[PDB]
Amino acid sequence: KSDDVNGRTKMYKNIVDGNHQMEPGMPESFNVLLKEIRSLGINIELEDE
Amino acid sequence: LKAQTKTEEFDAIKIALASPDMIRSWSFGEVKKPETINYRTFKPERDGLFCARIFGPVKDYECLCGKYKRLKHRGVICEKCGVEVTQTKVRRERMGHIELASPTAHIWFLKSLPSRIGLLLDMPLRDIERVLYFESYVVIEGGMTNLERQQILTEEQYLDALEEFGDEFDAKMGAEAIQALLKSMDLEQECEQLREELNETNSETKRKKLTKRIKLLEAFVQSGNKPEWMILTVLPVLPPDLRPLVPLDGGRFATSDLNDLYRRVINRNNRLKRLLDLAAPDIIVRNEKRMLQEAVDALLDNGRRGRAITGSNKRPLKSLADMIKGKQGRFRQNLLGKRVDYSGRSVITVGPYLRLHQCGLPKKMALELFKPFIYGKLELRGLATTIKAAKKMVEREEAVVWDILDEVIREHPVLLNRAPTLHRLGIQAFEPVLIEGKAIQLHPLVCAAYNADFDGDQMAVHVPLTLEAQLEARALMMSTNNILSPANGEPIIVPSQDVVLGLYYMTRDCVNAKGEGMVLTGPKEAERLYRSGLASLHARVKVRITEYEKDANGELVAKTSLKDTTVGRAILWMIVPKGLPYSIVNQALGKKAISKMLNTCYRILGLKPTVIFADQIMYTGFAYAARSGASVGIDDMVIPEKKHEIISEAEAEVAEIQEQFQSGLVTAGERYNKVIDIWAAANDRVSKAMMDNLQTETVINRDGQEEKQVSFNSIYMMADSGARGSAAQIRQLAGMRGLMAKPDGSIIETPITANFREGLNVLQYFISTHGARKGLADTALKTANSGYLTRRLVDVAQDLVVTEDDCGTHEGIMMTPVIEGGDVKEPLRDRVLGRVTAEDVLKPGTADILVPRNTLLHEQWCDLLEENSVDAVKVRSVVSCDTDFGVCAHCYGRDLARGHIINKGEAIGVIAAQSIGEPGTQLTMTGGLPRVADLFEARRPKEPAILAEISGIVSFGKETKGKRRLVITPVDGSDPYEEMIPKWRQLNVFEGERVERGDVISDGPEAPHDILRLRGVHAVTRYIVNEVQDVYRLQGVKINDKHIEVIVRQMLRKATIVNAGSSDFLEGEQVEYSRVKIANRELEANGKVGATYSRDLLGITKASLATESFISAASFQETTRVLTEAAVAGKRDELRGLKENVIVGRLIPAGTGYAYHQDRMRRRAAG
Amino acid sequence: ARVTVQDAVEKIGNRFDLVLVAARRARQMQVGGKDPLVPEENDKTTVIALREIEEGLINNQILDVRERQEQQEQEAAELQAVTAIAEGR
Amino acid sequence: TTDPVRMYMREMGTVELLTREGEIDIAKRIEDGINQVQCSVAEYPEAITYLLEQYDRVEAEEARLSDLITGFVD
Ligand SMILES: [Mg+2]
Ligand SMILES: [Mg+2]
Ligand SMILES: [Zn+2]
Ligand SMILES: [Zn+2]
Repeated sequence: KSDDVNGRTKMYKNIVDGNHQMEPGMPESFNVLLKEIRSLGINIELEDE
Repeated sequence: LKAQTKTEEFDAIKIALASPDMIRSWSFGEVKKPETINYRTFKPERDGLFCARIFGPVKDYECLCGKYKRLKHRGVICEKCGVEVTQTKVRRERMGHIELASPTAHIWFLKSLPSRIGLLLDMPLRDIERVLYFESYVVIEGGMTNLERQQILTEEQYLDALEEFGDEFDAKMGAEAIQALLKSMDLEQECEQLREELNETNSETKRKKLTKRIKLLEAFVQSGNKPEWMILTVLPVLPPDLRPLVPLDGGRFATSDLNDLYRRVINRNNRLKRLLDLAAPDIIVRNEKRMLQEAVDALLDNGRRGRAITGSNKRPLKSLADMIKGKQGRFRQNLLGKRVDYSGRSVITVGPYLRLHQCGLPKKMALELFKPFIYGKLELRGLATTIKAAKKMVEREEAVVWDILDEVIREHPVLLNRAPTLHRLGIQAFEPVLIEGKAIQLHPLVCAAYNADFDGDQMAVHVPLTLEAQLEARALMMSTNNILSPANGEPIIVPSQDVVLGLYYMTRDCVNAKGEGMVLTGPKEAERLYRSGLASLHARVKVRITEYEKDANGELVAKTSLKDTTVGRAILWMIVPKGLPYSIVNQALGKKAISKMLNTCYRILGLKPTVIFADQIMYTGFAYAARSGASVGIDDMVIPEKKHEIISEAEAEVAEIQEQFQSGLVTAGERYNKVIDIWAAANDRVSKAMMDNLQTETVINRDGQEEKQVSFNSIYMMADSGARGSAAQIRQLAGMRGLMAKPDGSIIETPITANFREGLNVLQYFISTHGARKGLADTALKTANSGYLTRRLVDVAQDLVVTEDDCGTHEGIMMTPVIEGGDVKEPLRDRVLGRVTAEDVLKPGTADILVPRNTLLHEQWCDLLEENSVDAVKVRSVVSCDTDFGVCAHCYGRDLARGHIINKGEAIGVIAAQSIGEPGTQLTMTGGLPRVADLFEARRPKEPAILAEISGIVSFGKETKGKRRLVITPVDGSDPYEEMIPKWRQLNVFEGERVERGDVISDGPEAPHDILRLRGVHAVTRYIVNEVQDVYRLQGVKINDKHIEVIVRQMLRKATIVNAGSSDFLEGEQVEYSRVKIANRELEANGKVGATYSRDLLGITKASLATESFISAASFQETTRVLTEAAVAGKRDELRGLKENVIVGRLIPAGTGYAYHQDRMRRRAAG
Repeated sequence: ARVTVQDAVEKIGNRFDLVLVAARRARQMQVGGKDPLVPEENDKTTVIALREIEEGLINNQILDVRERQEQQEQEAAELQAVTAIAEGR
Repeated sequence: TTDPVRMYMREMGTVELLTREGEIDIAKRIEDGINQVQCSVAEYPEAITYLLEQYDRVEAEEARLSDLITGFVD
């Protein structure tokens, strides 16, 4: 409903298709926080699977 | 099976230092130029902070030079300007770098309060700065000569030292030196060195500081980080679109402050690169290096130096640390908190016609909100060819869409919210009802839970889009599913004011009225009597009634009798379902009884009958209240006839006491208090005169001579019923109002003799002003105090969730009634209700199991205990629950908006914290709200008492040295205790007595640290709950003791080891970890030993400090310090908590998500 | 409409596992895969699934059971097609 | 004391100002220094032959008069 720039459009199409679901993905606010931390000298990774 | 490579759904996160090569991995190019955009054609200059080659196309799927403009071309790098044509989105992603000529220090590892680089090298900070500014030379790897490895020299001294030893000794200065040190440092060799020295020299001064360093170092070793990386070779650059240059209206430009910062670092860096090939003298390249060092620092975190200011604007330019940082922690997650689509708001109104499960929604609001749904339903039935045509239809507002909206609206809850969301009922789900008009209509019964008055308050609406959100709203957040406060089990849907004046005026009786004495077959013909005008609403009448009792085994018995009642109660009986007795409605039905009515209906027949019941009560309440024609006139407020006389007599007393002060019979101070008391006493007299007159003086006649009953006077009915007003507020209307207090707080010895029914003159009003303004100020401030408190509370709890079912511990706390000094300030039945028994309880006699071991005590069980004389009950509590990392459902209790035992996975910490914080508005400014905080902050009082440290005979030793030592001597055990207590504090302790450990050795308050330490866990938790509950209950606030217990459990989460064999002896650590670990030794490895710990008491704000997840800590703590302190250890956040999962935007590992995380958490550590 | 979900919560204790199960079911109907087990009053799939829980014809076991049957019902059709992937050999 | 303005003002404040004659002292040394390398350069045979090979490229239109000499001593 707010921050997922992909998920929002992917959602809207499902609402008209008649499918109530969400393919959420990751919020862009937090996705930016990764770059701001990484823009400093900090290596921040998402591990595993 | 193959692992993976590309994007899977990730779990956990890792953080660490970045190698120069690691930084180069991310970088898609070197920013070599300060240039941004061309200045005419506004295109980005290759290769500068904004670059198509390094970062990305300005516009979607189009080459910069324009050679490849076709959407087909994707992996194509233009031969003219290398730009791979791809969405402009990558200009928000791709990073860059800058290769620094000279190394540069990272201010965060330099300037976070414990300078990391300093204590990593065991080197002072001021010295390192002295080495960085080229203000002295420092040795590295001194060899066998004259000099320490870390020793610092000055210019001349370095020269003097150099003539003697040219080589086999080395010293540098500036950043390269520090980097050489970090590189030369061998942690492994140093670690061993540190291990010996701990054992060799035995001193607390020595080994205290000593041990701190060695664990830290080896943490860094096991981490995988190499010390050199605290010194920057390569500097990453943030993607351009995250610091955009975007144009504005009038053709002006606007840009992020980072550009000005980045540009600077570049210029200086580049200038320095030039100055190397020109072989400039040392004095300049040195100055250039310092300037570059300062510039990088200003970029990363500005303000740890001089605080550079942005160009032409006084205001300092915002750096990267300030982008993350804020108030408080992150802005992202701080309130507020992200804007959200599909929402709205407007002024709210009543709508009593509504059922309790629905709410009035304005026509246009619903249109704009469901816009995507309407499009889809419109094109599902074929009323619109395509979505575009559908858009035009609702934009045309063709009449046909309204029927389609009723379809898409029908089963589709909406979320309603008010401004200060406090407890979870601050948000509730409703079913939409289409309303002409722009106002939100809100079911009256809920106005209490929202604290929503109608004085123009606005509410916000949210649409639950995903199917899971619709079902969450309906089965959890629905209005009808929460009618009972989670704070205390009492219904929060209790009819409010207008309704209870209706029911109070309805079931009430006068002495003589139409229909007096007659008899009727049943309520049906009772209404027939009333509605036709034959019988009065209140007249004494016997009517045949059929009540029901399910007292069989799950089965309804019926009984009919002639009940002596009135017409109104007879009429009202029509609503009461089935198994309730007529006894509940045979009374006068005040606001107090009308809630307990609803409570019993819920606890007997269940939810469904209770909901529809509540509805009916409201409808009939409003209706009959409207019939009643209740009003308020000026003659409705009756002043005592005896008032003026009382004032004069009390006016005579002051003149008695005054004559005594002029003649010196009484002192000045004594005068003030004396006069204040008589005036105060006078107020009570007037209050209790008008109360008597007002209440019963209606004196009326039935057939016989005279008689007198409780007044039907308008204003009284409001206060008696519980509708509005209270004897205190009434006292201000008719009787004199109070004695106000001057700002000083010294209540004035000439009270306010008038009231509101009379006029207040100039002085009285002016004096009244202070009470109002300080009231508003106090409350407006008490508003602020409350919010912060709930904050501290939810921070320390939060992540606490019901996890296991039964921890299976017999342990629990002993529950007795509170008995504060008089009679029963709170019964036993309220204290134990809904909790679970620790062990079976006996009758006063035995061989009788009343309650069998662990059983939920519900209403019948509490009454069966009350039938018997049962005086004391031990109860499982969340403080005693054996489950680690959570609460076992049995140890908590049943409480919810539903009466059933608490479900597995409900997040109780939040509902506990919210429940405690919300009522806090009503507390005072010892006593009051700050007193509560002192309890939760564990704060030691100013002049505490002292408790016997150990049992056994005590004596006094030595003599007044500013402290006179006290020696306790156990019979068998060791004697050695002698504590130095200042003797100028009054003792209590009998000098010659054996003291049980924990007795009162003096007077004054005691630190809760002691009670935990000396008296034990159950003692201190009993202490907190009873003291904090004293504060609330003094205000009339009902908060179940449960919630307070969970906060307590979080205060003592940590413990300090005593014995050894696997852990750190003196380490403070989670008793969760320890307890699971000593179970890992009792039968595992070596017994070893061990280890015994000691539970510790942490204040709420201190205990919330320690949190495993650093992303959570980075939210509410000081962000800079958290990231640094975490980045060095290479700490790996596994999520698992709530705070962090909200941040990353995935399912909360609780509630509906608890099934998910559980299913995923187990997938881990497997294969 | 469904005013109170209480009857379903009795059928499934947790009241959270209720939201999930009814959800899983509502999608079997909303995305057009199946049809209702109980008269639809024009109630949307949200409530239709809930009536199905109250009436005891839908729960986690049946769905896992039901789904597990469909796994083998479709696996029977493709039987010849995927055994034709002998192209591995 | 941080504030690089200060640690600059103080690092340079050590260097003492030149006398009107002292300016020439250093300057004479400069000429001497360069002339040594010039003479040192003049003594290299390949340095001569290369210039020859370079000037034949100038007269062959393989370079320009500006890319080799800025003019001589005369
Ligand atoms: Mg209100
Ligand atoms: Mg208001
Ligand atoms: Zn191009
Ligand atoms: Zn437990």
